[PDB]
Amino acid sequence: DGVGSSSGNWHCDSQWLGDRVITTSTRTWALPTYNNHLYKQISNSTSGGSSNDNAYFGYSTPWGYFDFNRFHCHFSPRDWQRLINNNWGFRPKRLNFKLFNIQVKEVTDNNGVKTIANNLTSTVQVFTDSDYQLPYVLGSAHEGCLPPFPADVFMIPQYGYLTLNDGSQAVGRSSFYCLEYFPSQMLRTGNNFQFSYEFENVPFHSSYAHSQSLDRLMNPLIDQYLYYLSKTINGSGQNQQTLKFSVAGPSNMAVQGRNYIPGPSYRQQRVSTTVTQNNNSEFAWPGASSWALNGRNSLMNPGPAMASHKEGEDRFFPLSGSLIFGKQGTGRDNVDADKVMITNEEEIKTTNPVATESYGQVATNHQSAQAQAQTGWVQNQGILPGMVWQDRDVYLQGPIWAKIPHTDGNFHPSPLMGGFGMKHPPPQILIKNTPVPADPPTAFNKDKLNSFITQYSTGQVSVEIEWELQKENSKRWNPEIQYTSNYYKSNNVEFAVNTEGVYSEPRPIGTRYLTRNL
Amino acid sequence: DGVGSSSGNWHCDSQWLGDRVITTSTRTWALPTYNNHLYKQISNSTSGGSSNDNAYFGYSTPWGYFDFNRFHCHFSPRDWQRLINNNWGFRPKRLNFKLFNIQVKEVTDNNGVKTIANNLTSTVQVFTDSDYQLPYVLGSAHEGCLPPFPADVFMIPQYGYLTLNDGSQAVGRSSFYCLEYFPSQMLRTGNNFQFSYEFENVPFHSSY
Amino acid sequence: DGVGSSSGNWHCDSQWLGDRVITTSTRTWALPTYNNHLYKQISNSTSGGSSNDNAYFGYSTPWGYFDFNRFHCHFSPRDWQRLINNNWGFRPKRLNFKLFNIQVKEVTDNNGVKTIANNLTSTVQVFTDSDYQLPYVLGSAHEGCLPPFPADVFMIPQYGYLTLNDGSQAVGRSSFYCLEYFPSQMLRTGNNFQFSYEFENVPFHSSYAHSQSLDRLMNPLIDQYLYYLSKTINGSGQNQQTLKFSVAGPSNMAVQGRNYIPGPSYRQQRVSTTVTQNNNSEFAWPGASSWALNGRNSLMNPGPAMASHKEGEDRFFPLSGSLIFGKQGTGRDNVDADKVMITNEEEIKTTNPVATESYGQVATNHQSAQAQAQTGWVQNQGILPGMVWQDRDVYLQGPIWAKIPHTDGNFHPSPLMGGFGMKHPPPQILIKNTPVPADPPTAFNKDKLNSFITQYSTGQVSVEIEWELQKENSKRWNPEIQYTSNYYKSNNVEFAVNTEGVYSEPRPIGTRYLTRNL
Amino acid sequence: DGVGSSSGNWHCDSQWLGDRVITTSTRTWALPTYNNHLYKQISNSTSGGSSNDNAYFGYSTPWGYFDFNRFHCHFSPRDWQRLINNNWGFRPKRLNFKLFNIQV
Repeated sequence: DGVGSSSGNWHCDSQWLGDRVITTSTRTWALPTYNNHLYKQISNSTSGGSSNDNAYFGYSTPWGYFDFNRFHCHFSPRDWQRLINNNWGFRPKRLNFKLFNIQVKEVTDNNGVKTIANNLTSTVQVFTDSDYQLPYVLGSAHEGCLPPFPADVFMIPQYGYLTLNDGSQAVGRSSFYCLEYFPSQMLRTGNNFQFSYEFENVPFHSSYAHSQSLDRLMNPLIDQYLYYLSKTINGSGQNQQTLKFSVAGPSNMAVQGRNYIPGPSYRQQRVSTTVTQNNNSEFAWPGASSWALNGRNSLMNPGPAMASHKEGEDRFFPLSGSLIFGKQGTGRDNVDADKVMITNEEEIKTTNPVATESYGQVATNHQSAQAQAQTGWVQNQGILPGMVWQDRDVYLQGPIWAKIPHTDGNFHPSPLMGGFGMKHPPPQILIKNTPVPADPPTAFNKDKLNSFITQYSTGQVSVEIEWELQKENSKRWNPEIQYTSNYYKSNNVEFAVNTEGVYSEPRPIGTRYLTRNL
Repeated sequence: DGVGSSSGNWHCDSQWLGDRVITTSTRTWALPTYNNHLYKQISNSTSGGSSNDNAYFGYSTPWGYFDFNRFHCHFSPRDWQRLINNNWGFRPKRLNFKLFNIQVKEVTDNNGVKTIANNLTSTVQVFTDSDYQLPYVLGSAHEGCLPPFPADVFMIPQYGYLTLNDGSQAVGRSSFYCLEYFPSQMLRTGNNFQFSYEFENVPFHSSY
Repeated sequence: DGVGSSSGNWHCDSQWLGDRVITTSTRTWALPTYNNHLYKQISNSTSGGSSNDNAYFGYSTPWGYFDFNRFHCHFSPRDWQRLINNNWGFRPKRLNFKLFNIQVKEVTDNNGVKTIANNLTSTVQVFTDSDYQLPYVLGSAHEGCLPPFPADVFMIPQYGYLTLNDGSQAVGRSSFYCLEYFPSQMLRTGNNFQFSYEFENVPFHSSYAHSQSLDRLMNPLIDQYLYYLSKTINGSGQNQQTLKFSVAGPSNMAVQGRNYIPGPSYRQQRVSTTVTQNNNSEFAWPGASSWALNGRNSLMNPGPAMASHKEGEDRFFPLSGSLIFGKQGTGRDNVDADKVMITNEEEIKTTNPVATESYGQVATNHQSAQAQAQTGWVQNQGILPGMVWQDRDVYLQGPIWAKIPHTDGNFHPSPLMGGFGMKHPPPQILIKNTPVPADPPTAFNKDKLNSFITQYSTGQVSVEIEWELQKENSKRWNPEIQYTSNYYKSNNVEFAVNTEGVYSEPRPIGTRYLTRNL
Repeated sequence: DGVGSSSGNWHCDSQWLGDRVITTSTRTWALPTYNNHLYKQISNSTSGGSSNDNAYFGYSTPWGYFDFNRFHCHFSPRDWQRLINNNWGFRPKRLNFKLFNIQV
């Protein structure tokens, strides 16, 4: 309508229906003017770089975009607690999104002084990519999420997209997407933007951690009917040889036959949190587990979902397996371990192998009267038939979805970092304030106008997700293990604002506190 | 309507139907104030010139005009490639044109400093020549086309028109067109201007 | 149906309705097997050649085609006479075409002896090009027309098509058309093939030769009202100068003003039929009029329609202007003039300039008291506004139509050789007997079969054209000039078969014997 | 019907509809007589062979068969070019097959 009347009402709540959670999250935002309204190429040769591994070629755009894919945007910790206590699984269904109360402002620097005066004529243009024709940048869990605590006011991240490269030089396939093609609603003060979305069917993310390990599914009372080869040697001395078979039973359980086998494993170097126990050598880059592509050596950061510490040893975690988050106010580089929250997967320990430990032991050479049996270790094991694995736990800070790259084939496309892999995620939402030129010269000139009015805009965003649920049916007798707040007097409340206003999150929150049978 | 609501949505795309190409191209623009709102005569005797061959007499006007007649305005090279690979000939049919989101601004120089403050009262007037009563300046492929790459912001070319001459002096047939006669929609912030067109039948340009 | 019953009745007649001529012409034919069922490239480097001018690159195909575009196919001379006596103009309308009574035969050479035995299983495949996707070879008036005299049995010409070239080497645009793509009715003995056609509207070809010259349209009795400059010099001696204007009138007629001007001219060298009058030098190639393209020097064979001999001089004709035909039994190379029928255009002498003579005289330098007037000759003159020309006469032997090459633009596309230029001629009709392999080897082999049964086919063709007419309305009082047969006792009848059976045509036949006003 | 009339018309073309390609390919063929109308066994011991890796046992039949599964059968290169320039993906749907004009 007009400048006077408001475009939309601030609405932020999480309401709990019988089996669904409608979480609105509405936070105010500010969009600067990037690159002076230019497109540029970002190839490392612009700024330094020594390596082939980090060689990258890509374009930077003025457009900003909204990255909300983290959870902490949509769930107040108390409500999160309410989710992961009472529910085995949850899935999104719909996504509603609203921009409103856009207001544009204009900075004027005269001499050593700035003056911010509202601009009613200016516009701000927004569009969503429905058909995924653009690159998808939201998958890597970049910084710039909606702030956890709505009282904050955040900057919108700039948007740029990498393409093919050789060294710092671009191959003829290198795409250039001018973000301008797509029809983009021009918004002025007093216009709101909204759209709806339907998440495609995704398997419910399991929040239940298994209540009985895979290696023991058996019945401790009753024998099987099978015979493992128990004793080859009939006794000490020469030419003592026999085949003695014996029932696999509760006496020796590890040898029984089992219908299934644990999930795949890809080795990770073991790093102890204690200082003195690790080796006194630089092993971070050289010893790490890295998958190589096209001559690029890329870390195998967060790979197959696999447990980290063997029971009773919490001192060490894998070098590059576990997802690591920073505490509030964590420095940028060379941060000590104390200031950093290292995640830990104990919940998956039952059905998946240890990251730091081998997947098993396989024989190599045919035994013979002359030649002894020899068994080599298995460092990596792909999928086998009848193998069972479980996907990585999905943390409150960690991302929600990621786009499954459109390709001939893929296997079990659950993103390694976590969450719900999809063929058609919720679209990107891109916003740029339209450039307004400073006064041109009167005499005509060929060149484009490089002189613009320093400008930025401000508004709200409303991201309303409807989470489907699955409710706990279990008959478990004994009281559950659950999630609590440490009760001993603490100087500050966890998950609550500090004295000077800095909001902070004390520790990561795993998804799986419930137990369930295999 | 009013200052708050937007006049029109940015729409730039090229969509390919069975046998047609609808190419929208939408780029932002800036129009200065030419000649301090005056008409003048441009005859070479104003500025130098040594020759009879270059002798020219004509008027300069404040009015700006949109010269889009180049192709690179309407076709993204990748889409152009798609055109001239798969097709022997192509012809225009319709032309739709829209101005929107006009906003006027006002420069104030006090001492050694400029201040640009929005002006809500001011107007901007636009008209199209339907009957071709004016000279036609778009034919010579002058500079000032819409920029190839929409992220650019361009200046509108000034409009002036030559007439008969002898040396630097004008013959009695020399026409003077005051561009003001024609009815011209007065636009203020929050008004949009649009019209439609039908290209007359033209032989398909051979791309083969 | 079947082998026994006949496919179609021989029908050859020309019947005259009120204003139309339906001429059926049905002649039997024989199609050999070309290139052993292969495609090949014909580039001059295959066989010799010394020149850039004759450099040609093109493909030869097995397919044969029917070239009927000459007139003598469709008109018995007596009927032709009936046409060009009584009619000012004529145009085709419809074309009906029929193949029938196809019979395939098989040659077997045993030892020094051949045996021709009918083959009932074999096929012969025919198709027409409706969409003109192939090259159009019928335009150049190639030999291989249906014979004039239906008792003859003729061979079908082979089909091959030139493309772009540089020297003997092909440029990347060089097209290769496998004639096989197009759907082609497979015919076996006892199948007939037929289709219909509609000629697009073409201007009536004028058979009338004008009864009053262009230079004199005036009224010999009455003056005009104009003044040409009659006398510049007031008399002998110095400083005698005046401007004396006088009416242009019957006294001096050549100076009157005229609304129109004769058609364009492109000079042709004059060659006298008498031996001794021509120069004693080789001038055939060097002195000829040739338009050059892409460095090729191409003769300007049959160019703009322009008269040949100035009245009262029949001794010489242009070097490469006039269409020249050979008498029956004319040798291939270095034939003397007597054995060759040289065409002559006297009918167009009124409205078009002489080929051997300049188009006019134009001044060059500004006259002055000091400098005399000077006038250079005009060798070539393009079209000017208000210019009138008339197209070349269309001989009984000469072609009917030619395809106007599909292009951005063309001007008055009446083919220089003659007849009716069209955007969509009557389509080409291509016929090839399908290859039948000789027995293969039993053991499998990769290569294609190169061993085929020598084979050929035979049948009839029926080309039924409907010619529209325009009838003579003239009020001329005196008896017309007309076409006759020389009555003095001749050893053989003209246009009739010789003693040993050789059919012959004594002299060309022009189209225009009628007179009409401008 | 009978010997005289033809069984079917040679039809070879590739026509491009809005989103489909109907490619007819029609080529003449010749079928010899294999194995003098016998079945035989082809085991390597028939003809030489030194190896366990190449050991093979199988039957040879008189029957011939049509192997068209290659692409170059169904696409004229110019038409192939037209396919892989303008299109991300393509899939077959129907297959029609015709023998005609058999002559022994």
